[PDB]
Amino acid sequence: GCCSHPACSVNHPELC
Amino acid sequence: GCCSHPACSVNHPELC
Amino acid sequence: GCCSHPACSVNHPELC
Amino acid sequence: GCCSHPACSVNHPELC
Amino acid sequence: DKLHSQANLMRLKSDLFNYPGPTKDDPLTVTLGFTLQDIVKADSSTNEVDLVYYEQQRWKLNSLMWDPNEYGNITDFRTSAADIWTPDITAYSSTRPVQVLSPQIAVVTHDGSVMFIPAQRLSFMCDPTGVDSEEGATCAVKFGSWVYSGFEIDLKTDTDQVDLSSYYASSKYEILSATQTRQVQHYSCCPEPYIDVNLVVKFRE
Amino acid sequence: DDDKLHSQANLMRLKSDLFNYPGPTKDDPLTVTLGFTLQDIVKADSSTNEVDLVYYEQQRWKLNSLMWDPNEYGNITDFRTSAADIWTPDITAYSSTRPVQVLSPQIAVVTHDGSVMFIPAQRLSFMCDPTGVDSEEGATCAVKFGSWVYSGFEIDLKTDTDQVDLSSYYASSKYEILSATQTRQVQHYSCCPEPYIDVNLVVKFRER
Amino acid sequence: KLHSQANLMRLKSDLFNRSPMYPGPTKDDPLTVTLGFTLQDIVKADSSTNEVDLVYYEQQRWKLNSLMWDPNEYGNITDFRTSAADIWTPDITAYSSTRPVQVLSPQIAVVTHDGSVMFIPAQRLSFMCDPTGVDSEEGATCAVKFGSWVYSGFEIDLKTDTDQVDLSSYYASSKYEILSATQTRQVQHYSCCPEPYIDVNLVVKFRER
Amino acid sequence: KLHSQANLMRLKSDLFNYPGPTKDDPLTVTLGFTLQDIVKADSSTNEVDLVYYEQQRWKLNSLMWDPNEYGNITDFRTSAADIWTPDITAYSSTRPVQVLSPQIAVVTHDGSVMFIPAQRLSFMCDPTGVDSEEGATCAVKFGSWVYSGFEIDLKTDTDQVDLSSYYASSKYEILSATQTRQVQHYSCCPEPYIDVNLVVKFRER
Amino acid sequence: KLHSQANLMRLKSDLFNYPGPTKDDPLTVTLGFTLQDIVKADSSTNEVDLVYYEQQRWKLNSLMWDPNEYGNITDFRTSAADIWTPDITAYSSTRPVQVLSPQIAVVTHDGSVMFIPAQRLSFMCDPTGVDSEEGATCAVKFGSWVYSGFEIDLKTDTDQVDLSSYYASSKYEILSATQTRQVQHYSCCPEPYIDVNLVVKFRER
Repeated sequence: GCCSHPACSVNHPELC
Repeated sequence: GCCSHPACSVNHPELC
Repeated sequence: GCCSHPACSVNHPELC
Repeated sequence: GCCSHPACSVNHPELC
Repeated sequence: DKLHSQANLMRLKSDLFNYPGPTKDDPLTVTLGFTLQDIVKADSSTNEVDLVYYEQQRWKLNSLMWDPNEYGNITDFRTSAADIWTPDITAYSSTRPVQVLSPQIAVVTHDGSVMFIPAQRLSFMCDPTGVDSEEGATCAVKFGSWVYSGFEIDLKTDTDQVDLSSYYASSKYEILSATQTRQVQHYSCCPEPYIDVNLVVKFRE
Repeated sequence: DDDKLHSQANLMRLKSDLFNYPGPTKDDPLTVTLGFTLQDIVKADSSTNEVDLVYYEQQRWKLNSLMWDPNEYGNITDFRTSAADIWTPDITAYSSTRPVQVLSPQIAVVTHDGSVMFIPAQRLSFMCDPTGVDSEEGATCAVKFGSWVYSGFEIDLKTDTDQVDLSSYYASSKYEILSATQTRQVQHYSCCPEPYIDVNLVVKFRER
Repeated sequence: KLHSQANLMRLKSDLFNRSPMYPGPTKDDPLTVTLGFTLQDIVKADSSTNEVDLVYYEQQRWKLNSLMWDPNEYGNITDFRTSAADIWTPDITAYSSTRPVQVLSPQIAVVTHDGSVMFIPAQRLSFMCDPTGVDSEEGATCAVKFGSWVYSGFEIDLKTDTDQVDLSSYYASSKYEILSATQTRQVQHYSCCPEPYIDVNLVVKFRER
Repeated sequence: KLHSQANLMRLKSDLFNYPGPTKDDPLTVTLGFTLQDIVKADSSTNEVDLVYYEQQRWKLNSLMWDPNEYGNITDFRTSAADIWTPDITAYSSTRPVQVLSPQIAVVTHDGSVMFIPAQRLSFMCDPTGVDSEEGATCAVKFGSWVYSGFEIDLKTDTDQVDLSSYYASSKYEILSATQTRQVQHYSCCPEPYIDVNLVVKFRER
Repeated sequence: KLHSQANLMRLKSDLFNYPGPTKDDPLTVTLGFTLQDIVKADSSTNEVDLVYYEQQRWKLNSLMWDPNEYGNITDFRTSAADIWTPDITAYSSTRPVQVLSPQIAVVTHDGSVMFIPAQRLSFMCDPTGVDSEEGATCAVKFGSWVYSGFEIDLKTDTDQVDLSSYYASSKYEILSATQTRQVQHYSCCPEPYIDVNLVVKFRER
């Protein structure tokens, strides 16, 4: 999901 | 044609 | 000749 | 001898 | 006056070079296109395939525009890609560092548009099962920004056909098809989209 | 457009103030959070007992010296910067057999509270015996990650989860993952009173 | 000796710190690059990937007015050696390499008072090549084009002084003997577009020795 | 915390504001090895690859300070580039050393430096007999590249190589591993030349 | 002692704050090889790999100094990147040279410099005959890349390549190794071109 996508993860610390 | 030649492509944004 | 040797070639533009 | 050793050789221009 | 053309160009370049990347308020469109030169190697013991291609990249910055009238009618110039900002477009499934096969030089035009076409060799994850058959093997790799979502960098292609007109005619592998397709990804956690260009190559020995 | 140039000036001004930190100290300790996204086991060499992994290594940490008030900088809440423009932690695999290969840009995201997010993609060769990889039970290998020169008194290590993210594992790899875990560990030695933290990456895998 | 060294350093400072610096060539100020190959060895021919590895010297010559000086003003200095990194050099590129080029020699250019630059790096190149036939009397034929990466014929003109690759230093006990090697200027025209594009085509025919 | 930081930055530029050892001011360097793995033994070229930690310790008076002047700082971490480091070299490597670890040193207020790079080393080794109970034996000497014993004095704190981290599933088991100071005197010349000889006896597991 | 260091740091500062040789200011470079190992002989490509020390010595008047103006300092060590070094090059390598040691030079108060880097070199060599008792013979020339004999005079002190440290358990037994100064002239031109020709005879052990 988001957390394995480096562009998504890096934008959502609280989540990933 | 032109798009596949990098020296030509960079001179013709309008086509490539 | 001189033109296959890089020190000699760079020293004789008139020939190489 | 000394010339085989880079640290020795470099100290003795005399023989190496 | 040939010195005056050089003077105008040096003046313009130092002027422009003296931009932090895109933000949600100032987003950027990057257009991407591939010219596939060669499938060099398909390794079935590690499932890696090695590709040689040109990656055409184009985008436009208002901070790079200028009036040719103020600069001796200079309408464009060449510059080392290292002196300007460049997008972080990356293969997502590579298995080795990209190797650059060409100079890295961009062309800036007076309206602020930039073109940059580096040649590259890429190893990436690919199972070449079927490459010894009529059907062939199919493999795919996504390219996209590494730190920017669709709200900061929008990714686009001018066509979904990979340019195969310079494909090496005596390659060990012939190309059956090659497409470059924009994908928009949505995660349920997150309102912003993520954009990639999927490169799909069908090939056989 | 005038507003767009104004935001660019705020940002340049913000970076300039921040970019113009000697590392953590016992008096000012630092917490680094690690997580791994495993993408592929590329190679498993039985003749040398080395294994090659491709992964993302997510690193988060927080510095008070990177803090800023968004109000004083045009309401900017965060920015991207080259990882080479800020301090980064020296997190290192302890049993690699080759220099790590970088597979991505190295760009960090800094938030106004001082938080930094940094996710390099990497390829790692490390010591691993793949005996059993051709059986139902599979093979098991392990590698520790942690600071090279800081004890737990200066850099503390954490995970947000013990599960290695496998949702992007290469579905047509030569190897499927049976399990992958990432476990914080605290070690103490005879001599030295300070603890040593690492994160142990344990992967169990077999031929597909 | 010290007077000449001082003259050399003041000359190099003057040239390298010129006020209109050299931004590369333009349509208004084009440039001619002369190219010659000295082929030393075909190291490897790999029929599992169709790559072939060449070792050669690539001689490059060009001339800039902004590198001209009067020798009488600089203690009769007629030329100097300088690291290639300290001057502009052209962006001439193999168009079908499969690996980054490896440099096998120092990268040092000779600049003469008339503004001529000469630069001969030794290189090892991997490029696309089908070696089929290399084990026959006819041998194998392979070709690689060299040219500018970003400049048309209207900014960089490419020339050779001879179409004959220099084989006088070819390695006599190579795994492959050379049957012929030519270097030929070629003009590419594209329908869309008026300006031409120049390459030099290196064609090598060879067989197992 | 900001004051402690400012103390450290003050310390470093005071400290950062030594040209190497001399016959007037010799230096003692202590070497220790932690052998982690024997990766590979190539009998086709007689090369063997070791992974190890190389511990290096020395002390400089120019690096000593008073902790009270700097807020009770006892030690600091710094980039190995920021300080002088010794030129200790494997004498029979066949490939450039590959560095597996950050290159950061710890300086302590007495002026002592500790530096522990992890390395992979190819070196000249005939591994004949590695498939026998007797095993194989190989040695590589380490020492300064340009300094004699009168300028750098090489010492060990033990002649036992640390095997407590040796990879338990290595393809090769260690039978023994010693690190032994050697002083060599040359016919021509008075000065001693000093090396630490790493000897490793090993066999297939 | 700190006075010795201040004298030396000052001396290095003064010297480091020369454009290469010229026809008016020519330079003599003495070359000597120490052959440590023939690592590998590839008969599929006709490449051979050597590990050797390349000993280089030259003397510049601009590096002179009086010890009495500098605390009786007679010599110092410095990074080889801090000084001018000659462009001596293998003429028939097939791979970029690999450096196996520090690159540190020793400068003496008379202006003479000594520099001995360890290197691995792949070069063109047909190893046919290596599996016989007569063995194989191969040769590689070293010489300046851009200087004629009028600017850089190359010379040897002996034609014997030092084999006293050759690796006794190498895959290849060395039968001879010579380093001969060659002077070459081309009919076109008056100036000489000088190389040192390294000839090694060897066979499988």
